[PDB]
Amino acid sequence: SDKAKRSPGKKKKAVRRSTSPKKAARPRKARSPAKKPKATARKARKKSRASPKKAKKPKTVKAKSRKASKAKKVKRSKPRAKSGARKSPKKK
DNA sequence: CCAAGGGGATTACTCCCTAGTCTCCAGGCACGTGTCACATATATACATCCTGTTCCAGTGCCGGACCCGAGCATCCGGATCC
Repeated sequence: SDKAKRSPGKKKKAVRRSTSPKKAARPRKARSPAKKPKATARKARKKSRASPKKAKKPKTVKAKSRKASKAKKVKRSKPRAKSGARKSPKKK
């Protein structure tokens, strides 16, 4: 009895906690794209058509533009997910 | 080969008798050094005084060992691109 949920279960394809990606897919459904079960960052709502080597530098620019308080909140928040990632698998 | 006694001899202290020479034998002199004298100088037993360093405390500091945590890198977990 370390964790009774184990809903992903891995096998080569899963979703991280199935909730934060769901929390990101909710704006997908609410806004114009209304995508099938795929979930990503915010900038895709502005431009659904994106590509790697190009859809990441604006995130770094935004991080530079924002403040140290926001950066610290970012470092602090998801450590909850760091703690929770060991519950269901129970190990590595 | 020496100790005792055989006779025979010049010396050297000893008598005789005089006399002139260092030495006892005492009333007086003004000296010589062994003792005396007040303190010296000499060697010794106490009380532990007071100083300034030089004999030491408290903590008037915080030196090493072991487990964590900051941000930029690469693996991996995830968007979705032909």
